[PDB]
Amino acid sequence: MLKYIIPTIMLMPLTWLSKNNMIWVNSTAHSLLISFTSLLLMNQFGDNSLNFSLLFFSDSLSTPLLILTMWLLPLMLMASQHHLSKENLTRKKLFITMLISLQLFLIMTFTAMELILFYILFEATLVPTLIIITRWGNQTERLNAGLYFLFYTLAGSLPLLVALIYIQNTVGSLNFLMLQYWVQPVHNSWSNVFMWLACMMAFMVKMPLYGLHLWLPKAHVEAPIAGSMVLAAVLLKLGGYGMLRITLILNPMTDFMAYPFIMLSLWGMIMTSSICLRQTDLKSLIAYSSVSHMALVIVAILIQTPWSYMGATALMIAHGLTSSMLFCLANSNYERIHSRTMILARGLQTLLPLMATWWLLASLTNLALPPTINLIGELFVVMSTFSWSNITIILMGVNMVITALYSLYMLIMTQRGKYTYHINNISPSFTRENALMSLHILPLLLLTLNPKIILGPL
Amino acid sequence: DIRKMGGLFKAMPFTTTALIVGSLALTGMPFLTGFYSKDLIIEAANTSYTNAWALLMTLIATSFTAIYSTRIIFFALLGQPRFPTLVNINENNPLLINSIK
Amino acid sequence: APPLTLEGIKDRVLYVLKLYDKIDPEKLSVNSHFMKDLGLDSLDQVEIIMAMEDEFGFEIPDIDAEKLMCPQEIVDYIADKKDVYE
Amino acid sequence: TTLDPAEYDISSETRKAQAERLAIRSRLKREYQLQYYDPSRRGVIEDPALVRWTYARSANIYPNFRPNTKTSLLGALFGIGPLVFWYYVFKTDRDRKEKLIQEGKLDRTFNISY
Amino acid sequence: ARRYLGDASVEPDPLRMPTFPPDYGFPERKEREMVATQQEMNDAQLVLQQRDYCAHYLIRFLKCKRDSFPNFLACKHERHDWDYCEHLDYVKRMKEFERERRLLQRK
Amino acid sequence: ASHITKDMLPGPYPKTPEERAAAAKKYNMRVEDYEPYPDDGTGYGDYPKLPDRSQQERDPWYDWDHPDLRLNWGEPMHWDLDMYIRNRVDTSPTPVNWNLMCKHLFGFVAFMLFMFWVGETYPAYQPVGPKQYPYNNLYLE
Amino acid sequence: MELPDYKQWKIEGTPLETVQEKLAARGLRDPWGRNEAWRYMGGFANNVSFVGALLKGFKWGFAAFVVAIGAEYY
Amino acid sequence: LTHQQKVLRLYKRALRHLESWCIHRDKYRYFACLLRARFDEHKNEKDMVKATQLLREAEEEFWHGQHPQPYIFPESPGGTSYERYECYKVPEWCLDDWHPSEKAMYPDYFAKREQWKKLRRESWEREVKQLQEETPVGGPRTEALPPARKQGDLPPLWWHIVTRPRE
Amino acid sequence: TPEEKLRLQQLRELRRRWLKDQELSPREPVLPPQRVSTYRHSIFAFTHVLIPVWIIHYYLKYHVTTKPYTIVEKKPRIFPGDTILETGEV
Amino acid sequence: GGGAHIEPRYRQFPQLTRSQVIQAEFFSATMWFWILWRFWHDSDAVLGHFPYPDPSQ
Repeated sequence: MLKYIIPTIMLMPLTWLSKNNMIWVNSTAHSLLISFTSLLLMNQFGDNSLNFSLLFFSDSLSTPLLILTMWLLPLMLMASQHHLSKENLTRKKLFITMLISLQLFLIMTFTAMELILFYILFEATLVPTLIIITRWGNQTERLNAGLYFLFYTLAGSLPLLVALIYIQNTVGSLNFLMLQYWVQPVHNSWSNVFMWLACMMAFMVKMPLYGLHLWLPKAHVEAPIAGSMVLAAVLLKLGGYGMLRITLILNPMTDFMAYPFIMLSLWGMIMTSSICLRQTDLKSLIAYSSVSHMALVIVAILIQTPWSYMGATALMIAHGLTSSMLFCLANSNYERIHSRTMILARGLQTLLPLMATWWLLASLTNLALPPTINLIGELFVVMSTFSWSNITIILMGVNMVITALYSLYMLIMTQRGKYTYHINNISPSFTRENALMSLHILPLLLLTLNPKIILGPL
Repeated sequence: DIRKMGGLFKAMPFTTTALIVGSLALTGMPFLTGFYSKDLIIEAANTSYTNAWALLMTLIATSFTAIYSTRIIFFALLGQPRFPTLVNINENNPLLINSIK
Repeated sequence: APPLTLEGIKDRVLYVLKLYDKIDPEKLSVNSHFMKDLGLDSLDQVEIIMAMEDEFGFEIPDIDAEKLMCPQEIVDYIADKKDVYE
Repeated sequence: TTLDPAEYDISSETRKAQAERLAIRSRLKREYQLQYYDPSRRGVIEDPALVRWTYARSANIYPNFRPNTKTSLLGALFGIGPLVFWYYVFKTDRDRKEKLIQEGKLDRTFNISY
Repeated sequence: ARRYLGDASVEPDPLRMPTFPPDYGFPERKEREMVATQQEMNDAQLVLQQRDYCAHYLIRFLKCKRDSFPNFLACKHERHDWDYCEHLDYVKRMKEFERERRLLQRK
Repeated sequence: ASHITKDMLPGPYPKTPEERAAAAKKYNMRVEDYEPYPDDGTGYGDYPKLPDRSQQERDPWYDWDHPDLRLNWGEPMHWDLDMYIRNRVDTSPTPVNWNLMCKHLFGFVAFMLFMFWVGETYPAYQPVGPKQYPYNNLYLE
Repeated sequence: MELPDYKQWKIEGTPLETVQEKLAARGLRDPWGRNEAWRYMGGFANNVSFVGALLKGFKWGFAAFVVAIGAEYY
Repeated sequence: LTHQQKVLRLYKRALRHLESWCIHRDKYRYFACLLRARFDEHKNEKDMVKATQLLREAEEEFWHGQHPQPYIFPESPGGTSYERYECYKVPEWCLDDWHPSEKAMYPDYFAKREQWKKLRRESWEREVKQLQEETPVGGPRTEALPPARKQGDLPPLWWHIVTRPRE
Repeated sequence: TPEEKLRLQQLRELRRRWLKDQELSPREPVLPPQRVSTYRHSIFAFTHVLIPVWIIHYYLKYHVTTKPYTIVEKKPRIFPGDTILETGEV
Repeated sequence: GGGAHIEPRYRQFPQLTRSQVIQAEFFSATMWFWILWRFWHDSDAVLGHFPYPDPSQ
């Protein structure tokens, strides 16, 4: 509620209004504080969900999901600091403003009270993200990532507004989710498929199916300095949750056609992870993880029958961190050596000993050792999706193999002798290198102690 | 390598007694430790519906249990000493002998 | 940890080379130039490194055969391999 | 099996005119060490074979591509093909399993989960 | 499997024995061979294939076992005679390939 | 910031001697059989002119091989052809193409028939006919 | 420190090194003779063979067998 | 490889795979001259095709009779505990990033290092430019004049000359 | 080959010259620096085991009857030494 | 360095400590004494013998 948007918009002139170089520490100081407010009135119910205003129930829903969104902001200025210190302050004042200008809508969205505040705010980004990709790129291939990032996201999300304005005047008012207490079903026709297909395909083009992901590595391979907005674009994607607000209801009873979204993404899950093994560019190698065990949720959501939402929620915020943090490693190791080519960096682990245990705990949580959230987020997937049909144990059982050769080959490539020609790579990871790389593995594993705070209603 | 080993006694009095005890024990347990382990099997479950192949198959494996042992015994503990000169061997090792015993 | 010096390598190499009855043990040791005791083209150079491997025992690289003219040359670089004298 | 791999072949004396196959490389390791030994460098080396290793691999194909040879229309045997198959496997199940859930009861009554 | 009639209580893992479970039995020798008291058979903790013959006998074996705790031996004659109960039973059950051999031959 | 003509262009025959070696010397003389030829089965955009392919296979072999480095560690200046399967592949074994394993893996398959029988020890085989009688045959008492 | 001195072994012994005679029907003969004969002699001529290797004297067996057998003994 | 020395690479390995086949130390030794007999059977004759059948048929009867799991001389191109110790590897030039109070230790050694650099600080003007005089155009194997004609400093300094030790 | 005369015998006075510089241990070359400052050894085993044994049982004595069904311990396995006659021995 | 406490061998066959082997040999008894009770008292099989069930009557 205004408890949140108002201070975080109050942030906005906490920055430029300041002096010279004090700016970074000025806003990083406050931006942490809001996290007390983040929890503050939140983590109330529980049962019979919280709605505190007419057009906002901040998050009740058991999709808390908002606490993270308020984390990643003052993880950027620790992240983004590296080469952004080399241009002017009135531009550096900008890049902190639009970056907030993103953070303000992700608080608006995830609440939205309804469908039609979601959408205009579901499309309300792409103004702030697109401007961070095109400027402050690195290569010159960036200019095409500008377009491809649109012309999909916007391409098929217009058929929403044709459909959601079609519901508003058909049955009552969509003004509120919390009233669905009248919903008739959707039986069949050659019209209703389209309705269901229009109310869906806009979401898929964000969390990729194995088709129409053609943009995802185009934008991430070449993308701002620190992953500065690349950490944010790994929040944006998973935020396609809203399919959890719809497909639970609002055409419940068409599962009839589900199968082309099952067998299409269920054989890609065994697939695009395997086209990730021979990659020669590291920020590509991680970008294809992000498809894979993200695209497993799309077979979690379509199937009804909780024990999937038990396991589908834990995943949106499962790689929400692990897949975040890897883009933070591959950034750092790139500061020192200016190729992103994976081969070139070898013979590390002697020269940066403390950063050894940083790779490991990262690459260990794609392996998903049993105790952490990762498996307890996957093993509620397999338990329901097994009951669907027994044969799902094979493919998604293969996923649990190729992903293990997948991860290690990234670490074990950095255990070798190489002294080779590098006179660079002196800096022994000054604190920010290891400070911002923490505040992930500390908060991540921690939740396993009381992991009832990440769960759906079911 | 099992090549370049030599014989039983060159300053290895105790350790070579550890081999010929254990490496005897694993051979079918005449009175020794596992006398209740490998010995109480082929004499008990061997009366059953067994596939009439494993009986052929397993008991033959029991044979090689000898040549397992005796091979790495006879190249290391038996033949003439063969290995390059300047061999420093010292077995007086409080932090070792304490362990085997 | 085993102590190593430059004397034994002048001795050991002198030693077995003085053990072979094909060589009289009045002959030069540190420098004979070995071309007087190269006879013939083969069966010397690769012949002499057949035994000397039996004591130290590292690999005796191929392209290091042509360094074996000088009897001080063989002992010369064996110091550089095993990390020998200061 | 994989492979011979031809550790001996014909030779001797033909193609002894072939020399300066090393002059190609010997030039560089002279120049490379002429690069690599300098007091003041502190930085990585160009190493073009790597620049031409990725950039002639990742990009620079759809530019080079042509949709012509029917060995490049091969992929219908690869990309779409098994994706139909997995539909054929499933859609029979989820039905064979469904028919029995109606007439006749396969499960027990201590299954609440699901 | 002597009396094949029904079971008042349905408890399987044959908590419903025919009466007491034999190995096979009788057929004639012994028509009623007689074992031990069932009320005490599962009143103690008694595994299956501990319900065969020589239940009365082996219930005593453990009695003394529990008697001298800091001891490695109780009765090596009883454990020997435990065969003399069991060996005598088993050999008495070696006779079922003797009868069926010559009984199922010509007549 | 390599300026012009970074990588392969539209081959695989654009004056074969113009490429290797203009830059990127795969072949010395423009015929080493390293000429930027190996566009075998084209129309697949894969591997254009490419100061590159079918140069032979099965490994860099990682041994003494010591002009300087020459294989997988130490990075000679520029040979690179294709790679990335080379850290999980080596050369010629002692035998050649003998599948005796499918023989031995089927060696027990002979004893599949040994499965259809039983091993019952007592009594012996004693060739019989109608003597078998696993449980009972004739009357009970 | 001069310990590895020559003029020492120069084979006399070693029925395995008597094949110099066996090859004398062709002849080489020994040279180099004493390298493989370095340690061929000395206390390495014994090298206890079969079961006596795994008996190790059979020391306590038939002496300590009745050590417990027996004092009452009825 | 020059046709003369081509038997060496076989003559090196020939007896090598032998010894891993024999067991007794005399067995290797007893077959020495006996199998040594075959080499000089034709000792002096043509270098070309006439004696190429000493190279030609050497292929078979060797590869045939190969792989009795040879003795590998543990620290070497292959086999166990060869490259084993990398946990040190001596990353020469570890002396850069310190933040002294870590530099209090080995003061005599920090004194010595900066004394080595003066050679490599300026040895170049005649060190590099002589390589512009030394190799006229396409020169094969690239070492300088072995002395460098007065004082090499190192010249190959210091990467090959100061390189990393083994422990 | 002769040609290596003038070369690498400089290395013998160069490599072994660096290695010559290398080995140093006078004056305790770990400064350290600053600063200040078996029978019993009877509380080390006590700080080891006797702290937990207290803590762990304080979590039990106050506990076993708290949980409705806690530790599941099995039956006594009674033998005919209490209320019973044998009666065989048969 | 560390110490000289034992010098190596040129194949002069180094000497033992003389408490090395005796202290071990007392564990050559524990196999040869503990093998005592095998045949005393136990035979190749302690069984009882199946008496050929002749009474098919």
